[PDB]
Amino acid sequence: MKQYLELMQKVLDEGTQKNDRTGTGTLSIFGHQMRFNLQDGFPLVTTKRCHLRSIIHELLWFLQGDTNIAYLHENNVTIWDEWADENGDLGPVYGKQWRAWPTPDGRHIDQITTVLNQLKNDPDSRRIIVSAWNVGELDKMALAPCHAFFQFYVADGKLSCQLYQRSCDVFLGLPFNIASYALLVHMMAQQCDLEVGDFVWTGGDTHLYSNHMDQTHLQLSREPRPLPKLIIKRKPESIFDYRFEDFEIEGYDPHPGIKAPVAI
Amino acid sequence: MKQYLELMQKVLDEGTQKNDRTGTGTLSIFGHQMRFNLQDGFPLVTTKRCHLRSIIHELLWFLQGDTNIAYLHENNVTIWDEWADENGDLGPVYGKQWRAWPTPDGRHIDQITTVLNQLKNDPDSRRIIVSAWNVGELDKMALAPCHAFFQFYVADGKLSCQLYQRSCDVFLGLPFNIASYALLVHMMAQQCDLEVGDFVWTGGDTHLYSNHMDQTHLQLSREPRPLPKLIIKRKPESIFDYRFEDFEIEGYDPHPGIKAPVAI
Ligand SMILES: O=C(Oc1ccc2c3c(cccc13)C(=O)O2)c1ccc([N+](=O)[O-])cc1
Ligand SMILES: O=C(Oc1ccc2c3c(cccc13)C(=O)O2)c1ccc([N+](=O)[O-])cc1
Ligand SMILES: O=c1ccn([C@H]2C[C@H](O)[C@@H](COP(=O)(O)O)O2)c(=O)[nH]1
Ligand SMILES: O=c1ccn([C@H]2C[C@H](O)[C@@H](COP(=O)(O)O)O2)c(=O)[nH]1
Repeated sequence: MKQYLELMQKVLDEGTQKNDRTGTGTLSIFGHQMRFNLQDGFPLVTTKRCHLRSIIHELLWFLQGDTNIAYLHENNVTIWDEWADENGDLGPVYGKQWRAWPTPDGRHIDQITTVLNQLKNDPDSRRIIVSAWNVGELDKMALAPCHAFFQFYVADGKLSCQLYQRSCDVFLGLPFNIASYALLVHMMAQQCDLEVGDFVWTGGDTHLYSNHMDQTHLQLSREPRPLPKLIIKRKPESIFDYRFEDFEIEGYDPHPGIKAPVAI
Repeated sequence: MKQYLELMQKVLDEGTQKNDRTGTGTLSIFGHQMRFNLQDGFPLVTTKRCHLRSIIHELLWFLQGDTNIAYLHENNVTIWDEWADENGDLGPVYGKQWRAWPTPDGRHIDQITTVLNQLKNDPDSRRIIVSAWNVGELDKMALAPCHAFFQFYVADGKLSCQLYQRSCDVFLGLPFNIASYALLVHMMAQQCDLEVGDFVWTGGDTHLYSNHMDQTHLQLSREPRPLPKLIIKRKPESIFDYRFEDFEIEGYDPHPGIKAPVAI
């Protein structure tokens, strides 16, 4: 997509040389922002083939509050396998915070229901927010949340959402993350009888791994194709009752997939 | 400042009509981002006079973990008076989360010390973060945190910081908030022996109250003056030992102050 390639070119042109915790080199900038008007089309990158399969399953899994990889195994989704312990536990990651943020006084807070209520009953609110950044639980997570925090906003019948992403692998992670939140905006909007507005992506440490330079140059040689259209085949009774088969993408004509490796 | 007037013009040109919780009308956009290279000068707005007095006292108060207005009363700082109860308690707002975020297991987490340690011992980290968004404690706060969340970043000897601000009154609040975090970057950087990089400001609901239109038009008629320079007169032993008198601003030549009213 224009915005995504622009970010990619920006990091090449402006990135400073920066290592990760493994010591793998990156080119890195700090602070970036992109906007996707969801009425223009579903923002799934076209300059390489991306599959929605794992994105949908992972979102549904988040929404269930499940932190065990079992449901992903049931569907042969393996993207969380590298972080899971021997019983398949990830500690209190995304799903547990979204659906059951624990408080000092023994409660478990369902931030998804909170936000849905707020969107229906108080759409002007400036605090419609879900955070996964539970400071006291970071140590137990297999991973500190990358998409840390998000806010919704309603104006003129349209639902928007902004994500803060503390750390972004622009090549491997970003296309996935964008489509993931865009999906959630479409499900949220449907459940509240709103149309879709903007997904605004904000990044902290926004980087390209040095071993992704050939792929980056290749993708930058390609022209964005028209955006696909998301189809929701069915309207469920709640945000928690979406099924995998509810979602279709039409008009997805991507250039070919490109593989990118990780160091260990 | 260029960036600040640009935002102001943007909200006039692009804001949609939007009420707050009191029902006061605003023009509002969602999602914006500005960058202040702190090496260019301290980003205190010049197109109206702003005083640093209350900004410094409030930051020092935040850094102490104090949530009672008593220390601000000692210095006749009254900006939190409208929210304080009869004993002057604000509930568990900023200071308590920064310095003593409470966990389900009975701990109190000092996020400022955490972040200082990380900046000194692991500056490549992509999770150097302070959050005030403690979901379980929102109900007890006199106010939900406006500056919800912030991340630091080090590259090339330079400390940067990004703030996520869920809600922004561009006319009254924004100049204050910018100078506040810019100050904290200068104190942080000093304590870690780094130079200063960028302050990146990111906003959610970014708005102008309709009863600020005359002031807005007036300020937009003015030309930014050169940025002032922050002087730190002394180097304290820690981030917690700054005193009010440690700070001076040089070369501050602002156009005249402009008053803006609030509805009740
Ligand atoms: O390797 C990663 O671990 C994850 C960290 C955080 C994550 C994921 C998710 C799905 C799959 C992996 C990860 C996810 O939904 O949130 C990773 C995480 C984040 C990104 N990113 O683009 O920021 C890229 C890679
Ligand atoms: O009236 C406000 O209450 C506060 C909300 C959140 C706040 C403050 C602070 C100082 C003084 C007031 C407030 C502050 O440091 O954080 C307010 C808050 C935030 C803004 N803003 O620009 O977002 C403008 C006004
Ligand atoms: O009586 C109230 C008090 C608070 N809020 C919510 C929505 C407001 O947006 C937020 C208070 O902070 P602001 O975002 O409005 O600045 O809390 C209400 O809806 N009603
Ligand atoms: O062995 C480790 C594991 C984690 N981290 C910190 C810094 C990393 O930036 C972050 C892991 O997430 P990333 O931001 O690196 O994606 O946690 C380390 O410093 N060392």
